[PDB]
Amino acid sequence: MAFRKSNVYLSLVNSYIIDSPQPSSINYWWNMGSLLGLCLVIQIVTGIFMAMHYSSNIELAFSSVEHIMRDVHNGYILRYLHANGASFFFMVMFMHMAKGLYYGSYRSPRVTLWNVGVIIFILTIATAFLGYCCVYGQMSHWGATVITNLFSAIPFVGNDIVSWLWGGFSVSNPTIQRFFALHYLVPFIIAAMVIMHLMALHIHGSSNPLGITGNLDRIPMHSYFIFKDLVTVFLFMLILALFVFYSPNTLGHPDNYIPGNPLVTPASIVPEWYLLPFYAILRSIPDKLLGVITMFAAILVLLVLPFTDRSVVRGNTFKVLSKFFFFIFVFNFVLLGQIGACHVEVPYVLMGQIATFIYFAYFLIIVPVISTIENVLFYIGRVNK
Amino acid sequence: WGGFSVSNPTIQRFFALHYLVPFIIAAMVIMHLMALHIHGSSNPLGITGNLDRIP
Amino acid sequence: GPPSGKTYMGWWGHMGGPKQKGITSYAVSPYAQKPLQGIFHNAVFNSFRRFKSQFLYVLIPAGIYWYWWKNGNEYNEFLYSKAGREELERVNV
Amino acid sequence: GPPSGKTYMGWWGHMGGPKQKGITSYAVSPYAQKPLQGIFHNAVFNSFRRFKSQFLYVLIPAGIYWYWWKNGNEYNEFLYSKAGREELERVNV
Amino acid sequence: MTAAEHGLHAPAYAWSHNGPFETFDHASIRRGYQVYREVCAACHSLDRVAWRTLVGVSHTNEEVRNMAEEFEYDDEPDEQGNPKKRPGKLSDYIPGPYPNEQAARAANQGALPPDLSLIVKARHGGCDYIFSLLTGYPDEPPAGVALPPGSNYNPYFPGGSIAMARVLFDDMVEYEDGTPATTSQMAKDVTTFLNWCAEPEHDERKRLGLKTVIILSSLYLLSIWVKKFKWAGIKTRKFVFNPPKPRK
Amino acid sequence: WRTLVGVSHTNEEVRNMAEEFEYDDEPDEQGNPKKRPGKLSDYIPGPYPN
Amino acid sequence: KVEVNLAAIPLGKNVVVKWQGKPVFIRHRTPHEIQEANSVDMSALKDPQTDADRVKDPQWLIMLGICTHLGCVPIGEAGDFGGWFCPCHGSHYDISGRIRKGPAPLNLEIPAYEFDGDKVIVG
Amino acid sequence: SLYKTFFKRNAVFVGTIFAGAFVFQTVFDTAITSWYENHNKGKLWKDVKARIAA
Amino acid sequence: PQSFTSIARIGDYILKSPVLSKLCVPVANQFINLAGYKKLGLKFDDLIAEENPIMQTALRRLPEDESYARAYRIIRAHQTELTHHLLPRNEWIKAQEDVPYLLPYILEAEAAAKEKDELDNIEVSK
Ligand SMILES: CCCCCCCCCCC(=O)OC[C@H](COP(=O)(O)OC[C@H](O)COP(=O)(O)OC[C@@H](COC(=O)CC)OC(=O)CCC)OC(=O)CCCCCCCC
Ligand SMILES: CCCCCCCCCCCCCCCCCC(=O)OC[C@H](COP(=O)(O)OCCN)OC(=O)CCCCCCCCCCCCC
Ligand code: HEM
Ligand code: HEM
Ligand code: HEM
Ligand code: HEM
Ligand SMILES: COc1c(O)c(C)c(C/C=C(\C)CC/C=C(\C)CC/C=C(\C)CC/C=C(\C)CC/C=C(\C)CCC=C(C)C)c(O)c1OC
Ligand SMILES: CCCCCCCCCCCCCCC(=O)OCCCOP(=O)(O)OC[C@@H](O)COP(=O)(O)OCCCOC(C)=O
Ligand SMILES: CCCCCCCCCCCCCCCCCC(=O)O[C@H](COC(=O)CCCCCC)COP(=O)(O)OCCN
Ligand SMILES: CO/C=C(/C(=O)OC)c1ccccc1Oc1cc(Oc2ccccc2C#N)ncn1
Repeated sequence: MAFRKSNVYLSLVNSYIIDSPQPSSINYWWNMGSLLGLCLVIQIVTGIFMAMHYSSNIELAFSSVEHIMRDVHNGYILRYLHANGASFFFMVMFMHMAKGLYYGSYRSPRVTLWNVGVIIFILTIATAFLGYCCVYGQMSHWGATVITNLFSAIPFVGNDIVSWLWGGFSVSNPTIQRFFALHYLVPFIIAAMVIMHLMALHIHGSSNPLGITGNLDRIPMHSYFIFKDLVTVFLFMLILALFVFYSPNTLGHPDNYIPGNPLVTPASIVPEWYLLPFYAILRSIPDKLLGVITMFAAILVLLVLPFTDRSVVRGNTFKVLSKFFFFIFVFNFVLLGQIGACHVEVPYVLMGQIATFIYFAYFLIIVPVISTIENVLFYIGRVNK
Repeated sequence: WGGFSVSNPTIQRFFALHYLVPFIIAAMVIMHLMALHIHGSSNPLGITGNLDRIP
Repeated sequence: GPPSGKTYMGWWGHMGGPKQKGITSYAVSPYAQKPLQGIFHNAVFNSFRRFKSQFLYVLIPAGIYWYWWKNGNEYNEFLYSKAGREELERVNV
Repeated sequence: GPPSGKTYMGWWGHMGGPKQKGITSYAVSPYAQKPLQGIFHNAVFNSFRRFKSQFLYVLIPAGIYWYWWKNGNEYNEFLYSKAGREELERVNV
Repeated sequence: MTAAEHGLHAPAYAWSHNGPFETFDHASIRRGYQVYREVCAACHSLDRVAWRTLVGVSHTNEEVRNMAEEFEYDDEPDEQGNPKKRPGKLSDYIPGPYPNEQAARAANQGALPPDLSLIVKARHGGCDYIFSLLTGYPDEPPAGVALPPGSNYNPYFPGGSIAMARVLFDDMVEYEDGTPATTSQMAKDVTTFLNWCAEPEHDERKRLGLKTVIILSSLYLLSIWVKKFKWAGIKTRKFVFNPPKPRK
Repeated sequence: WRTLVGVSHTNEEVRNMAEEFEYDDEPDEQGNPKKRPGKLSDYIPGPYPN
Repeated sequence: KVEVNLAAIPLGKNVVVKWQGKPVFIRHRTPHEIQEANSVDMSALKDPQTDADRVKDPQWLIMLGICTHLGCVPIGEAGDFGGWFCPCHGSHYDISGRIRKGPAPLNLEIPAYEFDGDKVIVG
Repeated sequence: SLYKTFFKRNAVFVGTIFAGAFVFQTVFDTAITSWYENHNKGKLWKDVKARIAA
Repeated sequence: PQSFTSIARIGDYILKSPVLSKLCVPVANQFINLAGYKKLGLKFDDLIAEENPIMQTALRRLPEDESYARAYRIIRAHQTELTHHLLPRNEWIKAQEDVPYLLPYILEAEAAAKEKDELDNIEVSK
């Protein structure tokens, strides 16, 4: 045989990106997974080169980042590609998960592939939280104060988890030094989960936008989907370059250019845009212990979808009622992000409580009821009785 | 050096490289165990082991 | 190594679908075809029906949520002005 | 997946050796044996011949290198004393 | 919140560095430094700017050497161990008017004037907010507003009560190139100088971005042609079904 | 100073030893520097300034 | 822990410390304002609190000051009747901090301050 | 024929895309810098120093 | 997930009711025409997900002349989808051709698996 199939290390390359059989009818939504692999390489490589110039002491952390912007050769390119690249990583990941909801990719036999992806999403959220602390701006200090104080409401162990997380009595110098060391490590755990994610995908292959079997017409990966992947790689890099060079502070907050002061509270404490819907869910529960449980339940409720979908058809292509309620769920997610950036005022308090209910009722009430009705309408529209 | 001698930019870049290379070592160990799974281990007599194996 | 478990996809030659009989296919080399014959007859009629047979599943949920956000933003603006001062003490109870 | 290349080891049932015929083996359960008949008849005679049929391949190279290091250490000690001062200018030329 | 607690919105002015192909106006940067030395520097520090960064941007090399030699800095102690002083050089940073924070609050009735090295990027509004604050002091507050003693009214400040007074008046600075020094001219020049202090890479970043966008646009348009060429055999494929004969 | 307690001296013996040296303090409301006697958090001082 | 002895504290000026990262707005009280806190009864506020549960000892007034929500700091001696005011929220503080002169009904905290004989230990 | 003199011999089809890219860097950087400075004439420091000579 | 025995039990109850078959049956005809699978040349039983043991049993027992015709309809629908077109209107599936050809094989395999499960977890009494 050829050397790409007989060698021990090249046969893994050949069976994944060269000779792997793809369904002939997948569209451009199936290109988001390879863009996420490019984003992870960009975040790791710009991370190492900035870490050669960074100091994690609380007296030196803010001035180290200003030293990178002013004194390091091409240092402003390294930071702006890193900060804007984190926002592009979350946008591609949101579209990748929404493709899986629409086409039914979570269903059997791909449940293990969907469960490993939910773990990856949790680790990415924790990574971006720890890197934002390392700036030690004014939004960095008070955002870490709000989130770490949530864990003291846990019964019997709460007041000792928080001081074990602080290394002291508040957010201080041991907190920033341990948060930078954890920030180095978790992207390497993410890279190992991506390898386990690709092993489960190799077993069954990909789905297709019609929802039915792809075993009857396959084309190989090399020179068809390699060149289709190049179209979205160059479009991604062009839009990212327009943000890095021409508008580099649009997706950030101007309060993060003030150094962290534990005696002055800002007028508004706002997270980054990709964490705003989970911030509005937390502020809609008045009790403090039930608010942090509901905040973590908003991620873990993705695991109930293989059991609450009752349809005998995979995907949303031929279902008009499931199409309508999918886009109700999408614009509800955008509204929750907008409520999370407002003040706690009338009428945004009641609007956030209704939108929180609609988020959880989609997974647990709407999907099993609508998919049961669509099973029966397909039957009685054909059977003569 | 990042400069004219061993100085402050040298120590800061040496600690960042020191964090990284043990993770490259861990990936080479996985490639080391894949090549071992193909042929198995040798034995102290130097001859074939295919006639008597234990799990 | 040991043999694996039972899956629903194979490889080239044993892919795992039903048996095929009676289907013929034809194709022409790309080197013998006309270069780039799409922007027209695809932006004429094809790239309008592909979304405007689908536009009503997107814009009815978009119009519901845009009407709800715009109505709540004008009510918050009224409550913190001079004319909406008396209603503001009533609804913060 | 694709089939692999040709190796020199298989798995249980198809390990890849020659065909066996005519060999019988016997074994007894460990629960029915004496506990720890080990330290005597093995420290008596067995753990002396296992290295003293091998000791001469180790101790002849060890005696060569220990004689060489000890001889050079005494010559360096002589050169930096009072009595070896005159030889020291001669050999540092 | 009310409109007074948020602050009045700052309008958009036609700054000559707005746009993807524009650089700073370097004559406006040079006049802006003169407004800093004669007005602002009595109470504000500029701690993140070194003297060497002004060479080739607003001043010549021997002009900056004479400017830094009018301040004295700490030196290494002598052979007995007593401290010394020395005049400044190009490696030094521009010094501030106060030794510590407690002396700064004691000279300004308890208020602390912030460092201005990053003030354009640290406020919502940017150059438009800094310009509207300086030229936006009314002669008296609106009817009903009672300011505490020691504060002043400015509608662009959130809350309306600011601890700094109006500092710019007509013809308080004599310019070198002969520009008339009105209130609107001096506020425009010092805002341009403060934007360079926050973004010194600005002229280089826009030149490097033009090369990157042109190269990445060409690679995007070429990949569409190459993908459509290599897919044309699959896209025009045709199928025909003839039902097989039974009994097999 | 705190490391000597329970090893070689009692707690009030070390408090009297550290109170015979003066350390730098935070400046006053005008910004002028001050001094203060030592405590158990301080380190043992040396005989030379540099 | 913080140990400051009794005679050094002034009455009209503030000895606010950032002890353990808490701003602690405290005072030497003297007697002239131990009856400036019973005049508003509990008929306006939700907590069963009175001055006997506020302070141990009417000579020395000490209470801790972050913010029932986030933590901003007030301006000194500019209040409605003998108190403080952060412009955070309308956060109007009286003597020893009883809000419900704005939105927040809960009052914050008393630090663990202890006498072992003319020696107060905040902690 | 101009396929076989430019893109057949793939000892230099890897080569010419590796050598045409070397001279491409200096011509491209000279053309953009000249356009960028002419669009912003009268605002650079070299246009300022030419009449702050006094 | 929902079995076809449960779908047929609900659906046959509606079709026998003279008042429920006047309300739901006009709504079901508009639902199928808006789905659009017939414009790609498919019947509904081509759309059923097959990666489960009940559906693999029913596909083995299908007669071979119907198995050849099912394979051609699936292949033709994949080629039409990648060109972003529809079939010509004279090649659409008509309503009198959209019959449940696979449904009796599915219901027979479901009843045999239910009887086996009841005999494997069973009680006795003297
Ligand atoms: C954020 C930074 C990441 C940047 C890269 C991410 C790209 C995300 C875009 C979303 C996506 O991936 O799905 C795209 C989908 C179209 O999928 P399709 O296969 O059915 O269309 C094949 C086409 O007919 C032939 O496309 P063809 O291959 O013939 O030509 C390529 C085309 C550009 O293609 C692309 O760039 C794909 C993104 O070139 C031209 O337009 C020629 C004129 C210059 O579009 C749709 O289904 C609906 C359209 C609107 C979607 C926007 C929603 C965004 C939230
Ligand atoms: C806990 C995490 C929760 C994650 C939730 C994620 C929410 C983030 C929002 C992501 C938006 C992604 C929506 C689209 C998802 C892709 C899947 C999809 O909807 O299919 C494409 C759809 C189908 O089109 P066809 O009918 O032609 O194809 C059928 C197959 N033969 O064709 C279409 O209709 C495409 C139309 C897309 C319009 C969507 C507008 C979204 C606006 C969001 C703006 C957000 C920033 C403000
Ligand atoms: C999945 C990978 C990563 C993500 C999502 C991520 C995210 C972030 C974010 C959001 C910030 C704050 C940026 C800002 O607003 O200024 C940040 C800062 C930082 N990160 Fe990362 N990061 C990743 C990987 C890494 C790695 C692997 C390293 C080091 C080896 C690293 C080093 C740094 C440093 C030094 C900073 C501070 C400098 C700065 O503010 O840009 N990052 N990171
Ligand atoms: C760093 C993060 C990730 C990487 C690198 C990655 C990579 C990939 C790739 C390359 C594919 C195959 C091509 C494709 O369908 O796009 C894929 C498929 C898939 N991924 Fe991810 N992924 C990531 C995160 C996630 C997340 C967060 C989820 C869900 C919560 C997820 C769920 C899935 C599913 C269900 C599929 C199968 C889609 C199908 O077959 O139709 N992945 N992934
Ligand atoms: C972190 C470093 C390493 C790890 C974890 C590792 C691990 C292992 C393990 C578990 C085995 C099988 C069991 C055994 O024979 O002991 C093995 C075999 C082997 N290793 Fe390593 N090894 C490492 C470094 C090295 C190095 C530095 C060399 C040589 C330069 C090497 C060469 C070999 C060879 C030749 C074998 C086969 C031995 C035989 O089959 O008789 N390894 N290794
Ligand atoms: C042209 C001269 C000056 C400029 C451009 C300038 C600029 C600024 C800016 C941008 C702020 C921040 C406003 C904000 O927080 O939004 C500020 C605050 C302040 N400045 Fe000025 N400054 C100048 C001169 C002065 C002078 C001469 C004094 C004192 C005699 C002064 C005292 C203060 C004080 C006390 C504050 C803090 C006010 C507060 O926080 O309420 N400044 N200045
Ligand atoms: C269904 O068919 C498919 C399919 O559709 C796709 C898209 C893929 C696509 C595959 C991918 C997208 C790969 C996934 C991406 C990763 C696993 C990236 C992992 C990240 C890393 C390995 C990061 C490592 C980075 C470094 C080591 C850089 C370190 C920096 C250094 C050394 C600085 C240099 C130091 C000095 C001193 C100069 C398939 O494999 C596949 O088959 C299953
Ligand atoms: C033509 C290309 C041009 C451009 C396009 C692409 C360019 C970029 C190249 C992409 C990089 C290569 C492709 C990705 C790849 O190979 O990784 C995914 C495959 C890894 O998964 P795996 O092979 O299943 O794991 C590996 C497994 O299959 C085998 O098991 P094993 O790992 O041996 O377990 C040993 C661990 C022991 O564990 C213990 C000891 O407990
Ligand atoms: C931790 C995740 C691990 C993921 C593993 C993914 C695989 C990554 C490999 C990427 C491609 C590497 C190309 C290898 C080149 C061909 C291998 C080879 O030359 O093997 C040998 C020569 O041996 C070597 O020198 C190994 C080189 C070390 C490579 C370390 C990077 C080729 O000779 P051989 O005939 O034995 O090949 C058949 C093997 N079955
Ligand atoms: C250090 O501050 C980090 C912030 C940030 O945005 O990081 C990227 C942040 C800033 C201000 C306010 C809050 C901030 O952090 C966060 C953190 C956060 O975390 C979760 C997200 C989803 C589910 C659970 C949690 C938690 N905890 N959800 C929302 N905001």
